Amino acid sequence: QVRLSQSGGQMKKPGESMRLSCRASGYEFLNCPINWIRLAPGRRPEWMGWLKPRGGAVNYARKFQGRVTMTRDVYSDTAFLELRSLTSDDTAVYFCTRGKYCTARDYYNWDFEHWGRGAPVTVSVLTQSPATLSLSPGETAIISCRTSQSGSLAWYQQRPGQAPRLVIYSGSTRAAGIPDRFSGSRWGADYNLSISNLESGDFGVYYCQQYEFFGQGTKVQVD
Amino acid sequence: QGQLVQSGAELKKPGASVKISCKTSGYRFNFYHINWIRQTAGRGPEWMGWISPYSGDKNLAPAFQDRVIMTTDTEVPVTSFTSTGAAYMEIRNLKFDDTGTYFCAKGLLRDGSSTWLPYLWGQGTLLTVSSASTKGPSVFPLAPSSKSTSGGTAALGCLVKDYFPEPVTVSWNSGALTSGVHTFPAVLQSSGLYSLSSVVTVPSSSLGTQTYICNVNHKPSNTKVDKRVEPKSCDKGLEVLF
Amino acid sequence: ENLWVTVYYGVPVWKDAETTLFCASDAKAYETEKHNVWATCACVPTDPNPQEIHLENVTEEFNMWKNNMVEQMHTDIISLWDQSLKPCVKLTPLCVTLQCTNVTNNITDDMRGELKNCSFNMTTELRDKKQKVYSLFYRLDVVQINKEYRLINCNTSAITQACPKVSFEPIPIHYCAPAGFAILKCKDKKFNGTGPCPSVSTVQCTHGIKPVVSTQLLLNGSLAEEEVMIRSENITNNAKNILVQFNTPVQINCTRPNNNTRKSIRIGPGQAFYATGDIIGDIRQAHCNVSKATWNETLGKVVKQLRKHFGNNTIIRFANSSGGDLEVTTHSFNCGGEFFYCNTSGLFNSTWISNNDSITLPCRIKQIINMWQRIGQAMYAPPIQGVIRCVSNITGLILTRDGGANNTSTETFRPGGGDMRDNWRSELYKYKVVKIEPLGVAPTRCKRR
Amino acid sequence: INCTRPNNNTRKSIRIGPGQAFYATGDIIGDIRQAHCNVSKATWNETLGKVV
Amino acid sequence: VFLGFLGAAGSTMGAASMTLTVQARNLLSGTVWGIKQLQARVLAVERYLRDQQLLGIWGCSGKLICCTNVPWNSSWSNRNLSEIWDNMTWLQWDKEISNYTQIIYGLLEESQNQQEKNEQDLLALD
Amino acid sequence: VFLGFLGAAGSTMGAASMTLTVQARNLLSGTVWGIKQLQARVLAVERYLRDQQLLGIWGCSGKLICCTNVPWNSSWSNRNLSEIWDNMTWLQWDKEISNYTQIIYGLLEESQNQQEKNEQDLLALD
Ligand SMILES: *[C@@H]1O[C@H](CO)[C@@H](O[C@@H]2O[C@H](CO)[C@@H](O[C@@H]3O[C@H](CO[C@H]4O[C@H](CO[C@H]5O[C@H](CO)[C@@H](O)[C@H](O)[C@@H]5O)[C@@H](O)[C@H](O[C@H]5O[C@H](CO)[C@@H](O)[C@H](O)[C@@H]5O)[C@@H]4O)[C@@H](O)[C@H](O[C@H]4O[C@H](CO)[C@@H](O)[C@H](O)[C@@H]4O)[C@@H]3O)[C@H](O)[C@H]2NC(C)=O)[C@H](O)[C@H]1NC(C)=O
Ligand SMILES: *[C@@H]1O[C@H](CO)[C@@H](O[C@@H]2O[C@H](CO)[C@@H](O[C@@H]3O[C@H](CO[C@H]4O[C@H](CO)[C@@H](O)[C@H](O)[C@@H]4O)[C@@H](O)[C@H](O[C@H]4O[C@H](CO)[C@@H](O)[C@H](O)[C@@H]4O)[C@@H]3O)[C@H](O)[C@H]2NC(C)=O)[C@H](O)[C@H]1NC(C)=O
Ligand SMILES: *[C@@H]1O[C@H](CO)[C@@H](O[C@@H]2O[C@H](CO)[C@@H](O[C@@H]3O[C@H](CO[C@H]4O[C@H](CO)[C@@H](O)[C@H](O)[C@@H]4O)[C@@H](O)[C@H](O[C@H]4O[C@H](CO)[C@@H](O)[C@H](O)[C@@H]4O)[C@@H]3O)[C@H](O)[C@H]2NC(C)=O)[C@H](O)[C@H]1NC(C)=O
Ligand SMILES: *[C@@H]1O[C@H](CO)[C@@H](O[C@@H]2O[C@H](CO)[C@@H](O[C@@H]3O[C@H](CO[C@H]4O[C@H](CO)[C@@H](O)[C@H](O)[C@@H]4O)[C@@H](O)[C@H](O[C@H]4O[C@H](CO)[C@@H](O)[C@H](O)[C@@H]4O)[C@@H]3O)[C@H](O)[C@H]2NC(C)=O)[C@H](O)[C@H]1NC(C)=O
Ligand SMILES: *[C@@H]1O[C@H](CO)[C@@H](O[C@@H]2O[C@H](CO)[C@@H](O[C@@H]3O[C@H](CO[C@H]4O[C@H](CO)[C@@H](O)[C@H](O)[C@@H]4O)[C@@H](O)[C@H](O[C@H]4O[C@H](CO)[C@@H](O)[C@H](O)[C@@H]4O)[C@@H]3O)[C@H](O)[C@H]2NC(C)=O)[C@H](O)[C@H]1NC(C)=O
Ligand SMILES: *[C@@H]1O[C@H](CO)[C@@H](O[C@@H]2O[C@H](CO)[C@@H](O[C@@H]3O[C@H](CO[C@H]4O[C@H](CO)[C@@H](O)[C@H](O)[C@@H]4O)[C@@H](O)[C@H](O)[C@@H]3O)[C@H](O)[C@H]2NC(C)=O)[C@H](O)[C@H]1NC(C)=O
Ligand SMILES: *[C@@H]1O[C@H](CO)[C@@H](O[C@@H]2O[C@H](CO)[C@@H](O[C@@H]3O[C@H](CO)[C@@H](O)[C@H](O)[C@@H]3O)[C@H](O)[C@H]2NC(C)=O)[C@H](O)[C@H]1NC(C)=O
Ligand SMILES: *[C@@H]1O[C@H](CO)[C@@H](O[C@@H]2O[C@H](CO)[C@@H](O)[C@H](O)[C@H]2NC(C)=O)[C@H](O)[C@H]1NC(C)=O
Ligand SMILES: *[C@@H]1O[C@H](CO)[C@@H](O[C@@H]2O[C@H](CO)[C@@H](O)[C@H](O)[C@H]2NC(C)=O)[C@H](O)[C@H]1NC(C)=O
Ligand SMILES: *[C@@H]1O[C@H](CO)[C@@H](O)[C@H](O)[C@H]1NC(C)=O
Ligand SMILES: *[C@@H]1O[C@H](CO)[C@@H](O)[C@H](O)[C@H]1NC(C)=O
Ligand SMILES: *[C@@H]1O[C@H](CO)[C@@H](O)[C@H](O)[C@H]1NC(C)=O
Ligand SMILES: *[C@@H]1O[C@H](CO)[C@@H](O)[C@H](O)[C@H]1NC(C)=O
Ligand SMILES: *[C@@H]1O[C@H](CO)[C@@H](O)[C@H](O)[C@H]1NC(C)=O
Ligand SMILES: *[C@@H]1O[C@H](CO)[C@@H](O)[C@H](O)[C@H]1NC(C)=O
Ligand SMILES: *[C@@H]1O[C@H](CO)[C@@H](O)[C@H](O)[C@H]1NC(C)=O
Ligand SMILES: *[C@@H]1O[C@H](CO)[C@@H](O)[C@H](O)[C@H]1NC(C)=O
Ligand SMILES: *[C@@H]1O[C@H](CO)[C@@H](O)[C@H](O)[C@H]1NC(C)=O
Ligand SMILES: *[C@@H]1O[C@H](CO)[C@@H](O)[C@H](O)[C@H]1NC(C)=O
Ligand SMILES: *[C@@H]1O[C@H](CO)[C@@H](O)[C@H](O)[C@H]1NC(C)=O
Ligand SMILES: *[C@@H]1O[C@H](CO)[C@@H](O)[C@H](O)[C@H]1NC(C)=O
Repeated sequence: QVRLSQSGGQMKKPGESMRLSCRASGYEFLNCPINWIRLAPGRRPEWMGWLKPRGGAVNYARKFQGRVTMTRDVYSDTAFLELRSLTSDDTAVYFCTRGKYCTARDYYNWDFEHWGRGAPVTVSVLTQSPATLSLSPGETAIISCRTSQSGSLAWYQQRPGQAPRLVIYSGSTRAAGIPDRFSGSRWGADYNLSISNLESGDFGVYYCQQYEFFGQGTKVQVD
Repeated sequence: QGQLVQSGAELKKPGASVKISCKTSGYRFNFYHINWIRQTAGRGPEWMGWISPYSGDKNLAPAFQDRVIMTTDTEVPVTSFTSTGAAYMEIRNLKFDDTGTYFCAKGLLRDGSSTWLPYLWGQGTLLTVSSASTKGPSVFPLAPSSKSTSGGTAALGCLVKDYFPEPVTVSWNSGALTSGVHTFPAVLQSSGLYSLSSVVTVPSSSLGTQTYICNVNHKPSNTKVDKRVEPKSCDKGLEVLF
Repeated sequence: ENLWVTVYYGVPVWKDAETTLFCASDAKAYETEKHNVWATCACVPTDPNPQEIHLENVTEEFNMWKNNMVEQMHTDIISLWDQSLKPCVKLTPLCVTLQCTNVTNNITDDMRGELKNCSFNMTTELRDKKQKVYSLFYRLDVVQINKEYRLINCNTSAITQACPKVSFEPIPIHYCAPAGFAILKCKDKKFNGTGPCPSVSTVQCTHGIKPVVSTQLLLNGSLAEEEVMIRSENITNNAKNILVQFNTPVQINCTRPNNNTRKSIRIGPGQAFYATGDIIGDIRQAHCNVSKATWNETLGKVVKQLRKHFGNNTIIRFANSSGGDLEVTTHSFNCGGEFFYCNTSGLFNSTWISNNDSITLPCRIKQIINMWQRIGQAMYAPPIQGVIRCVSNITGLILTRDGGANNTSTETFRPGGGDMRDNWRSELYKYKVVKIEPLGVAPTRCKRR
Repeated sequence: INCTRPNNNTRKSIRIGPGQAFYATGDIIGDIRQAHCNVSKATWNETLGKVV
Repeated sequence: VFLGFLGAAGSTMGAASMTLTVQARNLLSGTVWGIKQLQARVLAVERYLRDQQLLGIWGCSGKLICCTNVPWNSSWSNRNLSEIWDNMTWLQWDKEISNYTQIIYGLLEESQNQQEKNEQDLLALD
Repeated sequence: VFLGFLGAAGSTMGAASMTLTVQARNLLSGTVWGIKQLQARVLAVERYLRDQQLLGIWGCSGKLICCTNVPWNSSWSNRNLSEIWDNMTWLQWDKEISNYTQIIYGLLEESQNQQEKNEQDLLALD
């Protein structure tokens, strides 16, 4: 089974640098890139970069160019990241992710089906609506996300204190283990995720995603 | 087994030209001819000509040999056996006897003795050649009336009065309410202006549960009117139900 | 009036499939001999007068990203590399401690050596007395251990020396399909490589595609027609590489100003290792020239095609590689037998808004390589005598786009690579394999009594 | 039949380079037990009585 | 006119029936890396003899064209004589009949030359 | 009724003559360890073309059944018409005729289509 084992979180001071590791197992490390994405509470998730273990190729987000360094150890299948010149803005939970489609022939990076446990580091478009959603068990939640570019859209669910789980991809296709209660729809630029017969497990925060871009999130809580 | 959509109805003064389009979809545009057949109220059905999208070869009638130009765009592949294309035609030196409906038709077969034969046809584009200028319509709301007291039904609508030239399209709630809609043809007044009426039969119990907005569109004058039909009727035979 | 079935044999009916493709490589290339250079040994000679039949009215859909010929060529070149290295001399007793020192030169401290003068033991023809011989290795080939060094591939895999008889010269190889199959070719001037093709033709054998293994910069490729071409499986996806194909080739000159000596030390009985002797002349480093004007016009012609997909009024900034292995961060290629890794920081250092000499690039040289991300087989490239000079064509790029933008209207592109299949996708985009099914039934007014 | 190896073991990856690597047996975590196999007495009785 | 191999692929079936002798002609065509073509041309001749066996066990033997005593089932895309040979390509036709190709093949190899030739054996003894 | 491949093996020869198109259909069927099947399907097609060559040089060509101008020699197990097709299986019959199969083959390939076709060569010129 595909398993991403991350090193724990840490507390840094401003100006210092941080280093994180993520050991992949259960698949051929060279087949597809590993990604690094940071999630700050109440903030749009930020994709930091990807690395292809084959050759060690890397691609960094603009915001981080010159500060971040991604490498890997093919023998131990371990991906390494370093971030320099830490400022208060860098406080967040850092994840390593792997896409769902990952064979020898080809892959698709942005359907993040595999996530590490995350590393809490403290240092001291897609329009998603509504911001919050207070509903009772049994009702139906309809979260919306407006795009401007179009292309395989995904929906993720994050439970309080757990790593996000892939719920839907391609805007209308359910992932493994997702029951019929979750359904996706699309009209023009608009995307709707509908969750029928709410139950305790469904409550959390939901994100729409188009490649590296994420929505602002919708917190669905029990009332 | 496709679909041909033509451009909207236009109004042109005699002496000018007009270009009527005909977009096709659902089949290979280059595998069939594109015939153009018109129909007036004085000369009957008249075949104008055809054009083969593959080569560009054209065959016009001697009557339209010196004032009709047929053009076709390149094929835009959709699937391996279906596609979408567009054919145009430009008729110059318009006269009073050119007022009528112009159709575009798909050929019948690819090979044989009836390859160009018009098989799949369009919806047609009305062409009016007149000097009289374009006059905007006057939409008036038609108050709901009682249709069946024991049945509990009524009928409300809109009145398109004094417009020129034809046609005028009327929809309800941006095309949401379509059942029970009866649009009657217009009347040719002594002045030369047309005027039609649209009426939809609706139950009387629907008041604050559905918004009635009749959408009258008159493209020749580039004007759209959205009237809010008041649900409160004045018919004494219907007020008993309320 | 009632129709009747009739069997037709030989109808133009084909379906997309995958089969076993064979080779073809002219007849003059076989006269190159030199103990079977590269692959051409038992390859079928190419047909002197190839036939290309333009299928009128035919619109066929191609897919360069889901094409099996790329995977077949890749596995073919890999098996070629193994069969070419199986009968060569294995350098198993070469991981001995290397007492290395600086090369004989005169400062400064910023020259960082690069070349190491290693002395070590060696087994002679007899299994008794050893052999105190010295060689000259590059810093990328050695690594110190606690001056005593060692080969950098000791605790990775074995090592075999490439035989000096064969060559790594990319020669045109025509891929052909057996009877019953055919190769469809898109002959439109603007085929950006996916979807229906208006002008499709059929062929038995493709044109001469030279297997040039290189990264970042596509060398010796097919020039594009009219405007330069930009191909991507998913443009909005920045994780998928962007293959760029040029219209006008960019003249590049690479040289090795270190005309070298081949010492033939004898690790008998039979085997013999080719070490690097002393350097005759000056201690210079390999370098590559790119004509400044040509690079400017090519970049200005590409950025005009990039604005057709990322918005008309946007800023396109070029930056070099972000990091990783040497094969991805540098322009890796082969020239004269040596494996160069050139600094491509002077080519991708620009910022284009909406509206006379040569650019030299520092090139490193490595002898012990592990291409195709292969573990188990390390090949030692034997030294090459004489100054090596080579002039090639830059005919395309392999770019990657930076992600997580959201804010900002500029887009930054960096050189990429790694997967060598992309190097084959830049030539097999206009070909696809189909199988012929000549059996077709059809109704007609035909029967017997 | 149930067979077990009550000696959950460690794999030491000693390196006989270059390249090759031998997997030796490390220390045993837990109790020193020997592998064994169980056969249900009743099933074995009915099977033997059916064979004889 | 000779459009060549696979020439009349986009033409109607009636027009493509004139090019039968062209795709049939180029259908057979007369250390590792050398076995790559060997195993391919062996599968090539196995595919050829496979089609020749189907063409032989049916009421044809003589290649190109042959007629049969099989009623055209309307369920197999009920089209007209002039709507097939003058309005459809062979690829488009095979795309529709792909469901019933194996059924017709079964009605051709079994129902015909197994009952017809035995009938001739009964008709040739007298 | 369709007993399948080798269905009427225990049935009489007259009954087994109805299943000819079944054993003929499944007779051709369309790094080491992979050449194991290659050399086998090559011997499979060589066995097929061997039988097709014998079936062609004789007065048959058309498969399944064909008649010949050869008198049945009584020494080849003198049985009756109704004692062969209605009282003997093909395995039991081939067990008896195994001695004379090669002789009949010689009387079929040589005595017939070499003298018959040349006779037609003399009969077709006038
Ligand atoms: C190589 O070059 C060629 C050019 O020769 C090229 O082909 C064109 O590529 C361009 C991209 O540059 C295309 O233009 C885009 O088309 C995208 C896809 O359109 C399909 O999908 C639409 C959505 O379908 C879902 O939604 C509907 C409704 O919810 C749903 O019912 C369906 O089930 C489906 O799930 C679909 O509606 C559209 O259908 C219309 O369009 C075709 C024509 O394209 C038309 O014939 C139909 O009749 C129908 O009217 C089509 O099926 C697309 O998403 C995109 O539009 C989005 O982005 C733009 C901004 O960029 C916005 O304006 C817009 O609001 C959307 O969000 C755009 O239209 C074009 O489709 C290609 N042509 C063909 C024939 O495929 C390649 O891309 C080039 N390749 C490379 C590598 O460069
Ligand atoms: C690509 O697909 C297109 C269709 O989109 C094809 O083009 C049509 O091809 C058919 C043939 O099947 C055409 O039909 C014939 O047109 C002929 C025109 O004749 C003049 O031009 C030729 C060529 O220059 C001259 O040599 C001749 O001298 C004439 O000057 C006619 O002669 C035909 O009518 C005669 O034959 C038919 C039977 O074939 C009879 O029924 C008639 O009564 C008459 O005797 C026929 O009309 C058609 O013209 C083509 N289209 C266009 C636009 O021209 C292609 O065939 C196809 N590609 C391929 C490779 O097949
Ligand atoms: C790479 O590093 C290696 C060593 O690791 C080098 O190879 C050595 O190079 C040195 C030169 O600096 C060699 O030293 C020379 O050896 C010659 C061999 O002569 C033999 O025979 C004579 C009798 O005729 C004996 O006396 C002698 O001891 C030897 O057994 C000597 O003849 C040379 O002497 C000459 O040069 C010196 C220089 O100062 C003069 O003073 C003398 O008078 C005389 O003219 C000299 O001693 C050494 O032998 C090499 N070793 C091996 C194993 O090859 C490379 O030089 C180095 N390369 C670079 C680029 O740095
Ligand atoms: C790159 O580095 C290599 C290192 O090997 C150099 O190769 C040597 O270059 C020198 C100089 O050119 C060559 O020396 C020449 O030897 C000739 C005679 O050689 C033959 O005869 C001897 C016996 O006498 C044999 O042992 C040998 O095998 C040959 O059969 C001389 O005739 C030459 O002198 C003539 O040419 C020079 C110019 O080269 C003129 O200046 C002279 O006046 C005279 O006309 C010369 O001395 C040596 O043979 C080469 N060795 C090898 C193995 O090739 C390259 O020169 C160097 N290149 C550069 C560009 O730096
Ligand atoms: C058979 O013998 C093998 C010998 O290898 C035993 O395997 C080891 O078992 C121990 C005990 O379970 C494991 O120790 C555990 O380590 C966890 C953390 O490991 C991660 O983090 C470290 C860095 O801190 C990394 O180096 C490491 O690679 C991992 O990524 C702890 O969290 C565990 O504590 C938790 O679980 C135990 C129960 O296991 C609870 O009692 C604790 O309260 C706590 O909840 C634990 O300490 C060790 O990692 C294993 N090694 C390997 C290689 O697998 C088997 O356990 C043994 N089985 C039996 C049945 O005897
Ligand atoms: C055998 O050949 C191998 C080549 O395939 C060598 O492997 C590489 O060796 C280099 C060092 O020369 C490593 O790079 C360094 O990695 C360290 C990692 O530090 C962390 O890990 C160490 C060890 O657990 C720990 O002590 C530290 O505290 C850290 O937690 C970096 O810190 C260095 O800056 C440097 O990057 C490579 O990672 C390693 N692997 C690969 C795939 O390159 C190997 O060294 C050779 N064997 C010997 C004995 O030298
Ligand atoms: C052989 O070695 C000598 C000794 O190092 C080399 O001389 C060195 O040359 C460099 C380059 O000119 C000098 O660096 C200088 O530093 C000063 C510092 O202020 C700076 O102002 C200069 O512009 C220059 O960068 C260095 O001082 C000098 N060293 C000595 C001892 O003179 C020499 O170049 C080498 N080659 C030859 C052929 O001599
Ligand atoms: C690569 O080298 C060739 C050969 O020297 C260069 O071509 C020369 O260019 C100059 C200037 O235009 C001409 O005067 C010479 O006649 C050319 N010689 C040949 C043989 O073509 C070329 O410019 C060099 N390119 C780069 C990028 O360095
Ligand atoms: C082998 O182990 C299995 C699993 O423990 C035994 O099956 C159990 O048998 C007991 C007694 O009948 C039941 O109560 C359990 O529910 C069974 N468990 C399972 C998973 O089947 C089995 O009896 C053992 N056999 C031997 C020969 O030791
Ligand atoms: C990416 O490519 C796939 C495969 O053709 C396609 O389905 C998808 O629509 C593409 N995405 C975009 C944004 O064009
Ligand atoms: C060269 O010599 C200097 C001076 O002793 C030393 O510091 C350095 O490590 C040596 N090697 C290189 C590669 O510079
Ligand atoms: C080999 O290296 C050793 C290092 O201990 C050295 O003593 C010896 O002289 C060298 N040469 C030979 C021939 O052993
Ligand atoms: C790219 O250039 C930068 C300087 O801008 C340098 O630090 C880095 O090492 C270069 N990277 C590669 C891959 O050459
Ligand atoms: C490549 O060149 C750039 C610019 O000179 C430099 O910053 C970088 O360090 C160089 N990279 C290497 C690997 O030398
Ligand atoms: C490479 O480009 C040069 C410059 O025009 C040209 O002379 C040469 O023929 C090209 N090589 C090719 C296309 O193989
Ligand atoms: C003809 O088609 C119908 C319906 O698909 C089917 O019932 C019938 O069996 C078919 N005829 C033959 C001979 O298979
Ligand atoms: C023609 O097609 C129709 C409709 O499928 C069908 O009723 C008729 O039998 C067909 N006729 C011929 C001659 O194929
Ligand atoms: C093929 O058969 C399937 C299954 O009955 C059916 O869904 C499909 O419509 C058929 N297609 C054609 C072209 O007859
Ligand atoms: C038939 O067999 C008998 C006895 O074995 C023999 O006398 C005769 O020559 C044979 N004739 C033929 C034609 O085989
Ligand atoms: C039966 O066999 C005998 C002996 O050869 C022969 O006399 C007789 O004609 C045969 N009868 C039939 C009916 O075949
Ligand atoms: C086969 O021939 C041998 C040798 O003449 C003889 O012994 C045997 O009886 C024959 N068998 C049959 C079935 O004719």
